[PDB]
Amino acid sequence: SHRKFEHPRHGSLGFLPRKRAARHRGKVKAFPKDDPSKPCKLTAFLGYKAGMTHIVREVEKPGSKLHKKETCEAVTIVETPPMVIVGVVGYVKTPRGLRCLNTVWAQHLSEDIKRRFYKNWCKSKKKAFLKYSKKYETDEGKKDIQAQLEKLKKYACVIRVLAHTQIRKMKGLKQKKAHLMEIQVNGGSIAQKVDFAYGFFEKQVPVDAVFQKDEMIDIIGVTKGKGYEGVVTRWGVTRLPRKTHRGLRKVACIGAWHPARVSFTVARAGQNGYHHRTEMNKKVYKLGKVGQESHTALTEFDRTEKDITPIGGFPHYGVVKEDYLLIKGCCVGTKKRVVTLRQSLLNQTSRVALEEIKLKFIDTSSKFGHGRFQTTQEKQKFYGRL
Amino acid sequence: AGNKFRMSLGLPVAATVNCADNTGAKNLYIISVKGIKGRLNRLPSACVGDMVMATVKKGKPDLRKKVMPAVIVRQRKPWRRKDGVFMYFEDNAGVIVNPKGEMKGSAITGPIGKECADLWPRIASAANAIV
Amino acid sequence: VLKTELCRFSGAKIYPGRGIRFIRSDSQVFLFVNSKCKHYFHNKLKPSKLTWTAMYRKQHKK
RNA sequence: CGCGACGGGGUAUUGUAAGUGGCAGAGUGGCCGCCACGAUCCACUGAGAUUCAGCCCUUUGUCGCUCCGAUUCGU
RNA sequence: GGCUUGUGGCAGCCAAGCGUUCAUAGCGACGUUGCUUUUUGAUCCUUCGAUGUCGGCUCUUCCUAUCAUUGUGAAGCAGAAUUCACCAAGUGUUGGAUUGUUCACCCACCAAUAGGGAACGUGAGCUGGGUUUAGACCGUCGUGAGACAGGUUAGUUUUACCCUACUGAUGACAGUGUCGCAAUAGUAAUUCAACCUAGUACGAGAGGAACCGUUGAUUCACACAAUUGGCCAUCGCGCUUGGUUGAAAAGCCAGUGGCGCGAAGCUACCGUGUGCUGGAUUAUGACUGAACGCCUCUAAGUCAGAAUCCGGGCUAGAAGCGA
RNA sequence: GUCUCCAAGGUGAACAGCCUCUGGUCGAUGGAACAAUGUAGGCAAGGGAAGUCGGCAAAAUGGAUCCGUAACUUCGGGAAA
Ligand SMILES: [K+]
Ligand SMILES: [K+]
Ligand SMILES: [K+]
Ligand SMILES: [K+]
Ligand SMILES: [K+]
Ligand SMILES: [K+]
Ligand SMILES: [K+]
Ligand SMILES: [K+]
Ligand SMILES: [K+]
Ligand SMILES: [K+]
Ligand SMILES: [K+]
Ligand SMILES: [K+]
Ligand SMILES: [K+]
Ligand SMILES: [K+]
Ligand SMILES: [K+]
Ligand SMILES: [Mg+2]
Ligand SMILES: [Mg+2]
Ligand SMILES: [Mg+2]
Ligand SMILES: [Mg+2]
Ligand SMILES: [Mg+2]
Ligand SMILES: [Mg+2]
Ligand SMILES: [Mg+2]
Ligand SMILES: [Mg+2]
Ligand SMILES: [Mg+2]
Ligand SMILES: [Mg+2]
Ligand SMILES: [Mg+2]
Ligand SMILES: [Mg+2]
Ligand SMILES: [Mg+2]
Ligand SMILES: [Mg+2]
Ligand SMILES: [Mg+2]
Ligand SMILES: [Mg+2]
Ligand SMILES: [Mg+2]
Ligand SMILES: [Mg+2]
Ligand SMILES: [Mg+2]
Ligand SMILES: [Mg+2]
Ligand SMILES: [Mg+2]
Ligand SMILES: [Mg+2]
Ligand SMILES: [Mg+2]
Ligand SMILES: [Mg+2]
Ligand SMILES: [Mg+2]
Ligand SMILES: [Mg+2]
Ligand SMILES: [Mg+2]
Ligand SMILES: [Mg+2]
Ligand SMILES: [Mg+2]
Ligand SMILES: [Mg+2]
Ligand SMILES: [Mg+2]
Ligand SMILES: [Mg+2]
Ligand SMILES: [Mg+2]
Ligand SMILES: [Mg+2]
Ligand SMILES: [Mg+2]
Ligand SMILES: [Mg+2]
Ligand SMILES: [Mg+2]
Ligand SMILES: [Mg+2]
Ligand SMILES: [Mg+2]
Ligand SMILES: [Mg+2]
Ligand SMILES: [Mg+2]
Ligand SMILES: [Mg+2]
Ligand SMILES: [Mg+2]
Ligand SMILES: [Mg+2]
Repeated sequence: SHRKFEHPRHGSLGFLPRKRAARHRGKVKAFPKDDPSKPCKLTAFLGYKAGMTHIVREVEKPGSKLHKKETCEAVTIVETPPMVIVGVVGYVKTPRGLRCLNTVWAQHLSEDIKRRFYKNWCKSKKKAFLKYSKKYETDEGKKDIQAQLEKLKKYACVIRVLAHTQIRKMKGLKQKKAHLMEIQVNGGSIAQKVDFAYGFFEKQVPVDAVFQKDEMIDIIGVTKGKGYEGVVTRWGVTRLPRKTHRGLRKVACIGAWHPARVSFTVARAGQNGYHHRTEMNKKVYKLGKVGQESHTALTEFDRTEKDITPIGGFPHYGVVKEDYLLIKGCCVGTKKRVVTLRQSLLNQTSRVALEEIKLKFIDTSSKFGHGRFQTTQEKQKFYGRL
Repeated sequence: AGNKFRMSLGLPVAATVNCADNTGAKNLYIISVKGIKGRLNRLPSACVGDMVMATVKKGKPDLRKKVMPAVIVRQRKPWRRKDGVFMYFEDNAGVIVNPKGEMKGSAITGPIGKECADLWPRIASAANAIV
Repeated sequence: VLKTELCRFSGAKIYPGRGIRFIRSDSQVFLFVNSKCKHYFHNKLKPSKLTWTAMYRKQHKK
């Protein structure tokens, strides 16, 4: 018989299976559509989640209750030191999808990236790319390298650069093995893309070259892990009455008599968290460039001299010293987790997307408690230098 | 202009709040909340500025055993202002109105939330302090 | 210059984006810097009696 | 070659440690102001204690370890 | 459960008449043709070396005979509201009083509070109020023992570790590692309100809209913890009862002695952020245009076109594959 | 499940509970982790029975001293109202 009363089902069937992701680094499932008329430009960037804080800004939203008023909104700090281009890869459009044609690497590869090719770097002989690097040392070898590049210019339809992070510059991560990914190049002709990619071999690409302030971006990563979990927490099914024999944190009926099988739409206990997710429309409130006033937490209204890092350091992360992005809202994953930043696939035309951000105050009090001092000097002056 | 942002709901059905006007009622018993579409098993709940249907459980006999609309003016459940500050009153209070939001009484005792004042100009007119 | 409030109980400076505001039945407004001050206030503890509060230090000429 | 064990600093929680002194202290008992008892109070003292165990920085400083091995894998 | 469909429910044909006029906007008397198995009967084919027998709760999926939402045709459609019909099951369909109820009835909210299936879905999922053992009371019946599709009150709800299904977890997938492609499967967003349009169109008046646009909200989904809130055996600090170590100091015991605060971690519409775009089409309205010298959206050939469909995006990634 | 004798100190009304002395004893197979579900014990913002057949369960009350104590009543009670 029909169910007595109607309510929507618990959970989404579009995020199945709820298994552990087969990767730790966020994978870009789709890159922005390529517009040849635009200059060559990267479409993605890697970063590390440092922590969260809140900011205050004066809203400019005509017709809104908040117009010319102040609002406090949470932000996430993503430390984004420049990436290093170490190779280029070209794909050919075939009836069976894109097929990788060839991969060309730079002559010199850092130790941090070479660690990515080993399970035990210290115990190994460190032979990776040693023979490959030698053909850059001979005229005949150089001709072969150039020939491979010309082959990409002739047949490749999609060009992606091999870029890795400088993870050594963030000592808080306690990791020396850098993260490598393919970043697609959009704009210009195929020849320009290859020339654009080859020109950056062994060079650094700052985050500012990919993203900017006030634009919407997509954040990709793996959510926080939580292990084996029951249906109530995993799927959000309501608890059973107090007097239920054999427990109340369950789904009462997991299926009708027919079909004589448990369906895949029924909530079941299992892995919760550590799932791959792609979240859209995260606005960039601030881009901090090292060596510039933008790197500090100063604002046109608050002239207190202070850094982005709260006193005592970002919990479980450390001190942010490299380029960083201030992103509205929350970011997937734990502290220190590598996150993938991607340009929006949609055309940003809403007023929120085009809104010009103007921060008034950035909170730098300690996040390891009920912090009430924005700077260490303020705290010391409070206690008579303590 | 703009519409009011969402607030924490602290007054579900069966909640009994003080009557903040001088109509003779001493408390208001909430039986439903206007604008609620609802969910299975979810009790309708109201916040400051919401219009609710209530009955007077204690007051003048003329106001008892009857269903009348009312507006919540104070609540004890903290709610977040856009400026990041959480506010709450010392008690829960409301005022009896008509379906058009006009006060049945003529005076209000104690302060009222700013959210309710913006939505109901008639209530704000009779208010003493708007916080 | 930023506009900062003061905690009514402890006297601590409250920076924008946080704080707890309590409206007493007599329309008095009380700003608390954290739940510690809120709980002590609602427990009827006098700031003058708590050593760490600014009211105590001012009265004791600390 | 950094790591690890101490320690220091940063950060945070509690709310002012123990000891010493007091012409603070409701009073009371002896002696010829002195002595004794006294919860509590004041000064040293936003003091002391705790703070990664899944917090941050780190030799000013101290100390240790840097690899005995084992199991497999071939176009 | 099966056959049957009298009965129950739903639908069509004829046109006497109703509808101020006017058979057919909307209705359909007298007759007559069907569908349905969400009613109840009829039967006794399966089960009596047992298929756990009411309802509710919980949870998923399915149907359309569509209550609301999207696009349209019709009207005795001025507007507003309402009614009839078409494509349509994508999304939603609630909080309560009384009753064991199914059913019903009322209060209230809402865009709407449509109807059903899945062994009258669902008891090794619960619950046990009812029914349906043994105790007991009443009424009626019986000489009596006792009887009552009459009322009443108390009355043990057992087992999974097997196979499969389902959920996740390793492994296998021909050296090892890195970066990738990708068949295929899953899939998600949703509805409302305010302001403006506008007291405008329309109308004698009363009354009284809509698209665009702007700002919010509901249901849902996926994350997240700067802030607020919650949780303490940080047994972190303080306070404190009884006992105890000759006192002080400092501790311990009372399975967490108790109390206040309590960072961290975890966590809540009790907190915060985010939630998407092309193509082909349905109904329907049209273009050109014959058959049929005219006419005709149709026959050949075309256009617009939706909460539709497919793709894209999002989740997974094959004894699939590349560099 | 099975009759009975002896019975310390403190707190307190008390062979109540809690702690201790004499005497007895650490006998219950151990180790490492800290998932779901469970059993036992807790706590919780705002609301306060809306849950459910039904306030089931839990919470709240609780000792002593002083004041004060209604209807009704068989005059005794009710009453620790
Ligand atoms: K059912
Ligand atoms: K959640
Ligand atoms: K529940
Ligand atoms: K409703
Ligand atoms: K001391
Ligand atoms: K002190
Ligand atoms: K029939
Ligand atoms: K049988
Ligand atoms: K079962
Ligand atoms: K009994
Ligand atoms: K290989
Ligand atoms: K798809
Ligand atoms: K917390
Ligand atoms: K457990
Ligand atoms: K109840
Ligand atoms: Mg349904
Ligand atoms: Mg894809
Ligand atoms: Mg974990
Ligand atoms: Mg039971
Ligand atoms: Mg914190
Ligand atoms: Mg319910
Ligand atoms: Mg230290
Ligand atoms: Mg560590
Ligand atoms: Mg019939
Ligand atoms: Mg007929
Ligand atoms: Mg049998
Ligand atoms: Mg059986
Ligand atoms: Mg069975
Ligand atoms: Mg149909
Ligand atoms: Mg008309
Ligand atoms: Mg449907
Ligand atoms: Mg049937
Ligand atoms: Mg059944
Ligand atoms: Mg069963
Ligand atoms: Mg059973
Ligand atoms: Mg049953
Ligand atoms: Mg029973
Ligand atoms: Mg019986
Ligand atoms: Mg007889
Ligand atoms: Mg009974
Ligand atoms: Mg598909
Ligand atoms: Mg006119
Ligand atoms: Mg002592
Ligand atoms: Mg002992
Ligand atoms: Mg106890
Ligand atoms: Mg939320
Ligand atoms: Mg024509
Ligand atoms: Mg057509
Ligand atoms: Mg077309
Ligand atoms: Mg005694
Ligand atoms: Mg005793
Ligand atoms: Mg509570
Ligand atoms: Mg409370
Ligand atoms: Mg109450
Ligand atoms: Mg009830
Ligand atoms: Mg109910
Ligand atoms: Mg009932
Ligand atoms: Mg009970
Ligand atoms: Mg009585």
